[PDB]
Amino acid sequence: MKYIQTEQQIEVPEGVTVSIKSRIVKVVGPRGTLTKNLKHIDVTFTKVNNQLIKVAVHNGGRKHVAALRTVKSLVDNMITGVTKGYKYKMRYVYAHFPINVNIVEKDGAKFIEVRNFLGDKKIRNVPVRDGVTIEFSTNVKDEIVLSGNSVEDVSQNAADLQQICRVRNKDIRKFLDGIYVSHKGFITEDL
Amino acid sequence: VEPVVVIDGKGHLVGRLASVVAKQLLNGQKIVVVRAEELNISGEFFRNKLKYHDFLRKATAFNKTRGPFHFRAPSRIFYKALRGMVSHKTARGKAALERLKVFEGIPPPYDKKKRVVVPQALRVLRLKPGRKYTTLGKLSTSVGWKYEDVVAKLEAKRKVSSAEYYAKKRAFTKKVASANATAAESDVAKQLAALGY
Amino acid sequence: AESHRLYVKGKHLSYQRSKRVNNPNVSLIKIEGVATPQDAQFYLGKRIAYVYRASKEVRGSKIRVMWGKVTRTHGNSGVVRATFRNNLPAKTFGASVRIFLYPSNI
Amino acid sequence: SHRKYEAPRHGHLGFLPRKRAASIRARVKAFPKDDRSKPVALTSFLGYKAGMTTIVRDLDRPGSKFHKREVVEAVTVVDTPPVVVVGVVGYVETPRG
Amino acid sequence: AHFKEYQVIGRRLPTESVPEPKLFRMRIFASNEVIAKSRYWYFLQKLHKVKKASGEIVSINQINEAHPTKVKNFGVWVRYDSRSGTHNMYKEIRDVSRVAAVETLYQDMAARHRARFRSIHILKVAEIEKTADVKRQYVKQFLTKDLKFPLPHRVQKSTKTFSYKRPSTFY
Amino acid sequence: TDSIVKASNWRLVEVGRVVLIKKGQSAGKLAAIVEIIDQKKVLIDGPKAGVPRQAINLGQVVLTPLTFALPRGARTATVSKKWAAAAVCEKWAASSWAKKIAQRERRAALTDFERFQVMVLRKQKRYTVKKALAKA
RNA sequence: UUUGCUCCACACAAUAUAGAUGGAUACGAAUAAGGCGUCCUUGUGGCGUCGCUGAACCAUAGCAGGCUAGCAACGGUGCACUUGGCGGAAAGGCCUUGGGUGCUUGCUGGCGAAUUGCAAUGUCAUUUUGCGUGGGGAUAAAUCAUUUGUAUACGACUUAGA
RNA sequence: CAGUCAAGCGUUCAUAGCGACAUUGCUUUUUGAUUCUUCGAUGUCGGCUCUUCCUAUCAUACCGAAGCAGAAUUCGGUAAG
RNA sequence: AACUGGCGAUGCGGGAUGAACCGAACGUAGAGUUAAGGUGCCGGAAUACACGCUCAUCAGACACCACAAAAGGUGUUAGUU
Repeated sequence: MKYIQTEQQIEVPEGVTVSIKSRIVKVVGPRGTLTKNLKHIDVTFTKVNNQLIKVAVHNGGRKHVAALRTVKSLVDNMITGVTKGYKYKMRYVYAHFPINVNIVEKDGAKFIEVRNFLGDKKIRNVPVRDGVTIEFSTNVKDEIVLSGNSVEDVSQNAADLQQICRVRNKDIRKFLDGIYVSHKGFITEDL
Repeated sequence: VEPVVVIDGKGHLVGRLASVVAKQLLNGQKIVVVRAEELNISGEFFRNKLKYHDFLRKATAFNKTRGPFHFRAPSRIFYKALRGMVSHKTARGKAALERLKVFEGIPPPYDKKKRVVVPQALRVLRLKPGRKYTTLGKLSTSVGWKYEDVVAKLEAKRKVSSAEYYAKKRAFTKKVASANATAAESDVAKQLAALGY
Repeated sequence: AESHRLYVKGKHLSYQRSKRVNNPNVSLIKIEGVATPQDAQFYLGKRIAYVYRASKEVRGSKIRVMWGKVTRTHGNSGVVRATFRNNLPAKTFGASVRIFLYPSNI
Repeated sequence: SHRKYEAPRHGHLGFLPRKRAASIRARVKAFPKDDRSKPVALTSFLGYKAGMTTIVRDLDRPGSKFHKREVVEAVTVVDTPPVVVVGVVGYVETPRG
Repeated sequence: AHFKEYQVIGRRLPTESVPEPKLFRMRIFASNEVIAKSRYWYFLQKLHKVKKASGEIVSINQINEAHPTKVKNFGVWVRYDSRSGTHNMYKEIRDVSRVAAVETLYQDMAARHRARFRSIHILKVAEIEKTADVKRQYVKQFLTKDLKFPLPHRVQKSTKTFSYKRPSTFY
Repeated sequence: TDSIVKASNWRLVEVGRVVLIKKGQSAGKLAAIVEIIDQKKVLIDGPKAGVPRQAINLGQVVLTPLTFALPRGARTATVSKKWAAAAVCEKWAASSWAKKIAQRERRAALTDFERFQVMVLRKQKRYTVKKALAKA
């Protein structure tokens, strides 16, 4: 109905700086720097006192005022990744064949290797996005940790593992085999 | 008005530009259209790819070599739209289509000349903000055009040379201003300002 | 110095026509620089010449002229109607005509 | 009405027109994709088909029932005297090829 | 075209049994006097037992807006016929005059319900100048205290077909 | 280090915003946005510049950088008093946009003799400017 | 085989100009953003200003532009030459290095123009050549006929033959 | 040939798979109804041969869903390569 | 088979095309104005002005007319307690 002015406030912690050109957001902080293009959103920005930034849409429809809060949340995600980071913990579910996971380097690219998923001779290879760190967490059997700044790449790597571990030609209600994300949290939580 | 008008095809909606250019060519204006790979079409890229596949499906059944010739280059796509907007089977239409020339990128005759725009065809002015659009080069390479990368390389080289030329022209203009500021604000300049120049 | 032009440039667009029939007795002329009927009203009654060249000499010149006059305006976009002592040869759709400044009223 | 019984088409429509070639010598339409890292090398040679003959060789595929057993195979002999390099041509890439 | 508002007063034709009938009045938004009288007779035929032949029109007057250059809020009660039934709707708008208010109400009805002029009855146009009486959010939105907004992406119209510098949409 | 954002502020429409009407009876006169009817309509007043108090589409008017304090919906006399107090007319005349408009009017106003004079003076200034280029 | 074939001009001589009558006047880019100028922290910013159309900019005064005299000025500019190049997307365009020559309306003078008669486009720019003239250049192949058989209905096609 | 609603079937359970009583439809591969073209003639049934097209998909590719434990099935999607 | 108007027997402008629809009926010409229909280009004529709605991985696009339905959808827009 063309809401005349819809604006949201993105809060900026005391340690991070947001440099925003036309629509190129760059958040810098203790952990690193994250860059996002927003040229497809058609939104406007106005910094208040270096601790808040107002993101506004003038004369927008329903589908525009939705995207406004969407980009506010995306900037939330970038700031949160640059401050605390994202940690995705995924467990291995297997009935008979134990999943064998490794980290290999063909031409130095840190692929994740999955073997014996339901005991097949195929090895499932999945690359790791830049800035995503893989850790085989101890003190718990069959757990893998995906850590990073960009929640998009961390969650997409977790999704890549989960998708490459699909069961075919079987009833997936019984064959519960696969690597499933069991935890979505922060690297520096409770610090 | 001019011997040849050269149009920067970048940012131009293909249909609006084709209509403008067809009217001009019939009116008797020579037109060269450059940067055809940067022409726009309103609507999603998948949509215009489906439209081009619908075009591709049409061909003379008993001999595909007699059928519609589905040209793939962005310049040829623009030319097909314009030939549809011109009465091309008459001698007048043939003369207009002879007056037209269209290229990908900017060839050597025209990278050294002035290029204009048609604001009633420009996407930034015509399309509503938030509307999806496609680029003719992207659609063309999706449907079989083989020179997206050669054109991009030559375009980068040409833009580099043109930016160097622009830097030199800025320097010359600035030095002219610095040297002739001393001769500025003179009595002749004051008389011209009073007269309106 | 290098400019001797004492006329305004124009294009012969087409004959007066409907969708499917034309009238060669009236020609449509676009006057360069003119884009409104209000501005084209200046050129009403002004003489026009279609100047062309032939390969054969007639009366000491290889250049022939067909004279005419701006009779009224045509449409909302500065095109005018013109009438020539001989209808324009229809191969000149988009050819240059000279709209002179006489008979002058300024 | 439909074809009563389905059969495949007779011939391959991608080898058309089944016309005479423009010359005896069949030019290479496409050469292997270039890579700058490998050393400079030709990618073709010109020979004359002389005839066919037969060879006997031990066949080595680990899993066939003729593994490590001799096989009789037809071969084609191409007589290839060394070709003389007389000239070179350079092709600039253009938006027309 | 431009709607005007007419006060149309008409009565039944006086008979000897009943001289001076009740002489009813309406307010009619119409293009001209002829359509104003026609709509008056339409609505009178809808309410009471009288038609143009059986009655007469004693007065028609243009009602000009009291202050045609002030901004006020208008509540318009309308009744309209869809393709399936008859519905009463209430809409709130902002204009300087009642006639332009009804004009843009007709435009709005045509645009949002495909309701033509024939299938619309303007039940009432009431002017409200006090807020918290306005109920529509698309009017409360411009009823904001110290309201100010920009106009991004200015598109400038060019009389010449060709431009020699790339356009700017700054405003 | 501080965070930077491009301010991106562009000519709000608001009460007191001075506009330059571009088409119509006025077509080149200054008015003040007295009230906002809608996203596309505002009530403007031009008592000094000759614009009657009227409702208008923003498409007809062009927002100018000038603004003066003015109560919302103020009458023509009050708009007039505040316009005089803020001295917006001379501020507009001082701008290069209004200077451009006046310059274009003057150029359209010249005669043939004045065009010849402009030619003569421009030839003189060009000679002296290119001489300064050679000597500098 | 009378002067051949190949790179410019002329007393001269085509279908004719899909149509000059001062200039087709060169930055990427974005448009919910930029252009220009400046400043300071080896830093992707600050500051000022502009736009709101090319109605601009450049060129433009002289017999379709004649013949001539001066003034501070070494400029601007058309041409036979010479020096760096740069440009391959369809490069066929841009300055300069220097010598020669002509105009200069940058500021001031002297002579001429009629009669085309009151207007008549009132004639000013181009994929070709020739008994012709001169600044210079080398004297080739195809085809038929014969042959061939890696081809072939016939033509064509791989071949050979002083 | 395909939908809509679901009284019921499916040990419970309308809609995994079905689905009554009703009802809305889709090119004409049926057959009618009609008689517009052709009676100074458009050669007729089927088969053989061969090309192409449609998709309302039998198989094959990849998926969703089951009253899918596995195998085998069944219901659907993109799909006529 | 109905009071009728047309085609046949009739051109013309519009409906792209069409016996019948819309406009309008016809001597040979010239000016002006129109009807029906239109004005992005084809194509003569506003890429007019104004308010909305709509984004379709089969959009829609103007009567006769060259087709779509029931049933659905926090797609989006506007409307009672």
